[PDB]
Amino acid sequence: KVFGRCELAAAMKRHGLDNYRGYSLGNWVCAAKFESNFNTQATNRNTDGSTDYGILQINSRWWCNDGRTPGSRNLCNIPCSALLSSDITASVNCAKKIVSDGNGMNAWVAWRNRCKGTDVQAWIRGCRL
Amino acid sequence: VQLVESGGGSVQAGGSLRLSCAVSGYKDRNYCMGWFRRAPGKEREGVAVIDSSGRTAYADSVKGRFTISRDVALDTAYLQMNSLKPEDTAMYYCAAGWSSLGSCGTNRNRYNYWGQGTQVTVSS
Repeated sequence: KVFGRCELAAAMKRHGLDNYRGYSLGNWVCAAKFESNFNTQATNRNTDGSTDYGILQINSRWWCNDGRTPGSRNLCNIPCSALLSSDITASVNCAKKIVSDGNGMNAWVAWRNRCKGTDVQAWIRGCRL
Repeated sequence: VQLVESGGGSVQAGGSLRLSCAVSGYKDRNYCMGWFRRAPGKEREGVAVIDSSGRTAYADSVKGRFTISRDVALDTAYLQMNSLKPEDTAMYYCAAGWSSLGSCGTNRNRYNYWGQGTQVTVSS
């Protein structure tokens, strides 16, 4: 599923991400834009042998088990396939676990390089929320 | 940062082509290099990337057929495309981007320097 910008903003707000760990809703929508282009099925392979999955590109070395990544920790305790659903619940629940640590949203590299420090509220403007 | 690309063109299915990409402007070799392609009517897809350690990652659609290599000290990368298929037809773009503790991936948004690209057309 490819979410529309405001559609995703509404879903993320409903999933309790607005101000989660102090990160405004715009941060999360901007993250999804640059991590997955709002595509719930997005998957990207990394040269370190891991693979990123879903709307928020959660990593197979630390967060989910895909059975093909050496050094797997599966901290969210889920199969990486769970992160590829049209339903963002699993991705949100795992993202909440990830962001709760001190590094916060810096875990998301595309967010770090494209969203962090920018006018992220722009990502939710024009949306009925 | 500047990118110079070469190679590409027309070829019959089952054949091969080699693309090259030379980068200039970086202060060190701590960056990512990769190829992204845009098939007609589709969005750009990352197909092969390589880090400063020579490690690689590929899109499932090209694994085994495409091989990316990089002469790190020369800031140059190559894409050896063997056993081409019609579905491989597209504008191919070399791109350079931010590495993350030496790792590189196929997400186009993490690449901030792009070039003119090169057309690759595979006839059946």
